[PDB]
Amino acid sequence: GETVDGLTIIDTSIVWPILCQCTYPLVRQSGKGVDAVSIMEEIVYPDPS
Amino acid sequence: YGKLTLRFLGTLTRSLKMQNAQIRRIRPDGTVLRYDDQIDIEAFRWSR
Amino acid sequence: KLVERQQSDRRQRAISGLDNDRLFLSFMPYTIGKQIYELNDNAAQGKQAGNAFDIGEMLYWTSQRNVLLSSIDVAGMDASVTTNTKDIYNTFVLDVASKCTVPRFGPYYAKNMEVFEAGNRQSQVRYVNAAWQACALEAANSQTSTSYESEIFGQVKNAEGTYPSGRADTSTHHTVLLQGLVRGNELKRASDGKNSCLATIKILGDDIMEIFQGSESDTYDHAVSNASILNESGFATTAELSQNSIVLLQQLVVNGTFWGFADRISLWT
Amino acid sequence: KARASEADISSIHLAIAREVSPMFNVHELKKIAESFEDPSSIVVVLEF
Amino acid sequence: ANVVNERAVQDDMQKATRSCTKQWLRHLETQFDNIAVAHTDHLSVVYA
Amino acid sequence: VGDDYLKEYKKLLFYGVITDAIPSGISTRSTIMKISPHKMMNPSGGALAVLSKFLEAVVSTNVINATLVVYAEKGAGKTSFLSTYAEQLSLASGQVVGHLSSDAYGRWLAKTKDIEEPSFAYDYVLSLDTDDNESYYEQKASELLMSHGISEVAQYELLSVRKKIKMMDEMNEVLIAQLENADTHSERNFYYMVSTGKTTPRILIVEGHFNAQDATIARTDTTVLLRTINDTTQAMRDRQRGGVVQLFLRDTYYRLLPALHTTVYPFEMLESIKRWKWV
Amino acid sequence: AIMRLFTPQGFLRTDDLAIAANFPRASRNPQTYIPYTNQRGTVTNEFASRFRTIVATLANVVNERAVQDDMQKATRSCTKQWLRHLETQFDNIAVAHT
Amino acid sequence: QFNEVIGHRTKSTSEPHFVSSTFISLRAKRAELLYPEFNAYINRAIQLSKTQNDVANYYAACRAMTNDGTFLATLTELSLDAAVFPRIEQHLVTRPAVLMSNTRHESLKQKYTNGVGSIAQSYLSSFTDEIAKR
Amino acid sequence: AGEFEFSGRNEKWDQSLYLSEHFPALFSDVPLAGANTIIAIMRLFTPQ
Amino acid sequence: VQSRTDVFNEQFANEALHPMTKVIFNGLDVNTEVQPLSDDFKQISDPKG
Amino acid sequence: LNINLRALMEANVTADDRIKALQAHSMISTQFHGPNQGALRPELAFDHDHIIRCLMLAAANYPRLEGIIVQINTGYVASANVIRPVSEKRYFPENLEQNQSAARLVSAVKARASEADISSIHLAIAREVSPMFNVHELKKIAESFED
RNA sequence: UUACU
Ligand SMILES: O=c1ccn([C@@H]2O[C@H](COP(=O)(O)OP(=O)(O)OP(=O)(O)O)[C@@H](O)[C@H]2O)c(=O)[nH]1
Ligand SMILES: [Mg+2]
Ligand SMILES: [Mg+2]
Repeated sequence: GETVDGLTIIDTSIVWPILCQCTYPLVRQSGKGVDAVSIMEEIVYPDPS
Repeated sequence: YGKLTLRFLGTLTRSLKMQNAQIRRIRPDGTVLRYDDQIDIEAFRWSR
Repeated sequence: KLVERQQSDRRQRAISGLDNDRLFLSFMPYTIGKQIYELNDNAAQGKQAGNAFDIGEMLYWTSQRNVLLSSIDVAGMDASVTTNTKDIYNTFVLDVASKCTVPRFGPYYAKNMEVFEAGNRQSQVRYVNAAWQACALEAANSQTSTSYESEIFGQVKNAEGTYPSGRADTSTHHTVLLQGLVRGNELKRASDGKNSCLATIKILGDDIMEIFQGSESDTYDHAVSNASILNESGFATTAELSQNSIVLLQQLVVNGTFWGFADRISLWT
Repeated sequence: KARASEADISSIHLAIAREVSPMFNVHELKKIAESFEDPSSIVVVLEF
Repeated sequence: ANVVNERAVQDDMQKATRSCTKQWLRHLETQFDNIAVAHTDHLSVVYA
Repeated sequence: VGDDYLKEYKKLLFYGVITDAIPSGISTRSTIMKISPHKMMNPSGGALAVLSKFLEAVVSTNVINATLVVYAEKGAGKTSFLSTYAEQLSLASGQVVGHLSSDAYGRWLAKTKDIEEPSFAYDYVLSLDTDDNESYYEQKASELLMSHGISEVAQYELLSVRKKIKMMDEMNEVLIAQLENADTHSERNFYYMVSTGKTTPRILIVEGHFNAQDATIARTDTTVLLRTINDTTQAMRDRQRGGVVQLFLRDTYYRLLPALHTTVYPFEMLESIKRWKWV
Repeated sequence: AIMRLFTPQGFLRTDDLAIAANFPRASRNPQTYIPYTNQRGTVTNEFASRFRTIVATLANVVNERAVQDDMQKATRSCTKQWLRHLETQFDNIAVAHT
Repeated sequence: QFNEVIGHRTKSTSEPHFVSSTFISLRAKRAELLYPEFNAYINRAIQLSKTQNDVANYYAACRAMTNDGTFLATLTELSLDAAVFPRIEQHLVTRPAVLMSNTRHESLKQKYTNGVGSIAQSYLSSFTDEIAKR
Repeated sequence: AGEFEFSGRNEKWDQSLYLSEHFPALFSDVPLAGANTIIAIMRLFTPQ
Repeated sequence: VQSRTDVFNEQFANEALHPMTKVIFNGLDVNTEVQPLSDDFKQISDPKG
Repeated sequence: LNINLRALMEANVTADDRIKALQAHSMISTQFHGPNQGALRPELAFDHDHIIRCLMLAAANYPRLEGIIVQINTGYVASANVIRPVSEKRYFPENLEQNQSAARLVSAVKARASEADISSIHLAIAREVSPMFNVHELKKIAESFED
């Protein structure tokens, strides 16, 4: 029960913001989003360092 | 209307090589068919 | 001619009362920049609610975790818009009007103009519609100065290059612009390997108000670039941000509570 | 009401004239983003 | 009308939503009869 | 037929339109191919009336110190042009006009960078420029071209756009240091006190190179944009002590001067004097 | 049959770039679990079509339940309008997940 | 999401490390630009405040000390310099590559090249294909 | 020889394929044994 | 000899279209650096017994 | 001083095998090039038997180590620009919240929907590949299954 | 004596 400030408590809500109120990079085309048409994303590849 | 027409098109011509330019049908694959006597018009046989 | 109107706490401010024909050239940039409002939420709220729905956005994100909130006024946003900064709205109003087909609009008609095509020598006649013609003329022609007849002096005239804020598009030209600069930042930051980490942003020009999320270091790396690109756009953003503090349309929201600003309603002036 | 659009005089005259015009640039469709989710989505099929 | 009939009754929607759909499908019937007299007499001589 | 471009150059500048997309590319070594009589072209009802505001504010005794602001490129050849348009307006108005000759900030600030109280008088400004005093920006530009080491015009062609454009961005930051505040050596103080102080003429004509000098020139409702019969970058390889310093700054100023004002076409200002009804 | 709907749609991916990097792993074969497959070059989405056949079961469980409590056609059809509204919002975002 | 109150939590307002550096610069300007009794009323509200409700008590009350609601009216020749004079804060904004121009050399179609505007048209130019149907 | 060679793949159409040897397969007007509903809807797109 | 792209009025319009990024670099384009995986050994010069 | 040298030279791995530690901590099918320093720049191999043996003492004596590992994994997700929140709600289709007969439904969607925190969505994604040192447990969903 | 959203 040693919680790590909200780590072990799993909230299975958290599929409703994933399903609705989030914009994704590969959803912002077509889209389908708050783009509101088609615009761009230029996918970010994060650095290893 | 001529110069206006002439202007409209209106500046690029020097891309196509015009060495022995003929008018031939192609296959939808992309090979140039020969002159077929019974499909093409008479004026496409020898582009004079 | 310079109309003057004053507010509760701002200094004595002037705005330009345009006649019907100078109002006419600004109208097609007003109608083009109007339809971005229905398209993008974040081109945002008009104040029809009166009650809690004008703040029901700001009451929610302040109630959340790991958020820093910035609320930006640029300082003076009539001045700053030089003619060159004004041009960023002019491309958007042009580039809509070419793909469109508007016949006649007013005292125009879709006709056959001589158009120079850069990297062509020689004029080649495109077909332009009336929206195109009108917008080009208005964009070209723009006189900005306000001229006030004085009882002291003869006729004092403002040195132009401001934004003559009465034209038609005085609410869209500062909305469509700042929407392009802050949202366009998270394309440019995504273009070179940095994340975006910005949630919903509400722009009623000039009042910018964006909402960030992540660690306390990630959001700040974005919060500087939203300042620094507005700093390099020729704008004096004043400076405001905080964790749990947010303002928009002179209505403070904090901690999930609503603070009033009671003194702005002067009962007796 | 989402599909139907105001009857601009300029493009009804264009769609008639495109029918017997020669096609040189290959035409392409406006990107219709519909779902075909509800049984009210037959309006797109009646459009076609 | 029979295609939208099967899709409405497979997914058990209202009696009124199926009726107000089919009342719309025959409002396009009335409007098509009123203008086909003008298409097939005056548009068709222009395409000729 | 087939005389050069410098023979009767003065009449062609006063009355010509080079109907070609800029860069047209005519030069002082260019000759004539053919001549045919053509219709007298008609001036610009949208650009006649903007210039007609200044030709009303010069007339009325109401408006104190009207001002005409003329933007062009660095090689449009307007200091040789609007020196005689002062001579066409003052003889028609019966007043005294004087053009500030467009570089008189740059010639003057090089002379007194150092001086705590400078002389803002009108007679001191005009007895200073054209040409022997170097401009201040041509000192700054001159130092800058060196740092990305370059001294030849043909070497400037070898440089290309984004590697060039970063040099232009570096060139700007010495611009804004004279535009931002109203210090005692800034641009805003110079075009104010020259325009106010009683020794000056009633209706000066300033000329600006780059746009967003509009917050500095003062004060007017009439800013025009001059497009002469001159491929201006050809005239900067002409200039005949041009070098790269003249040609870098035309390029820098074209990056700061778009056509967001009324193009004015130098025969139309000579046309509007004539139309106006005088006393 | 309802507990068959909880099965994952993924694959057991081996850690090839961890062993060659000689990184520490607390098992013999390091086999982490990816939740869903990559979906290039396809018209339909094989992960978003799994959710089509789950709601095709769940809109029949809620339909067999609501007719047993003989409730309204209006209160039941508006539920089934929402169950296929999850279909439209799943087909949009499963392109970015997979 | 749908603005009803669902919970209460205790969330600790300590503004982060980089705005604590803006406190040192601002409190020096608080000391000299203000009347010292108005300043001493403020410095008690920093120190005495114990709840989030308590800062709200002082803030609306310190706000009405800086305003009288009087609309600030003079003759507008005095405020022409202050209000609508154009300022250039620091940078110049550069111009577009003009692609098309009509018979007079003026902007007809134009595109941005690596500026501040090119950041803006990276977002905005996507809408020109849809708004042209609205 | 005049046969129809169906591809057997599930591809999104593009107008690049309009100049090639591929056709849209909804408009084959060939009755598939087991798909007599989709083909019957495609008999409504015939011209008149 | 220039026609006509060396003039900046036509060069600036042909760089908004297809903006050039890549330059000729006949070496190896270093963009990242790597730290050692374990600072394990000290590197003294004259050892003491 | 000879044991420390006979491990640094006979391990036969170089500084060029630091690249294999970069192909793991970056995206799949990335490509690295150069510099090919060769055997003039040697290095120990990454000690496999020791680190996995001391992560099992660190997991036993320090059960907060899951907070270290997840914070690294959360920091990769938020730096990847992979899922970002937004203000627009589309939980319901066009005119269903306004519909009267579905008021029993929308009072359970909003009621569920309202709590889960954002950006615990950013956190969770880091739970689908972290180690487990504390046993996770469910946030109490007290329901009745009546309607 | 007086602007637009
Ligand atoms: O009557 C009004 C009032 C306000 N506005 C609005 O004013 C905006 C420009 O005004 P600013 O909002 O930029 O003024 P400022 O904040 O920089 O001034 P300070 O607070 O710093 O003192 C414009 O973008 C516009 O939309 C009007 O157009 N008309
Ligand atoms: Mg403001
Ligand atoms: Mg404001």
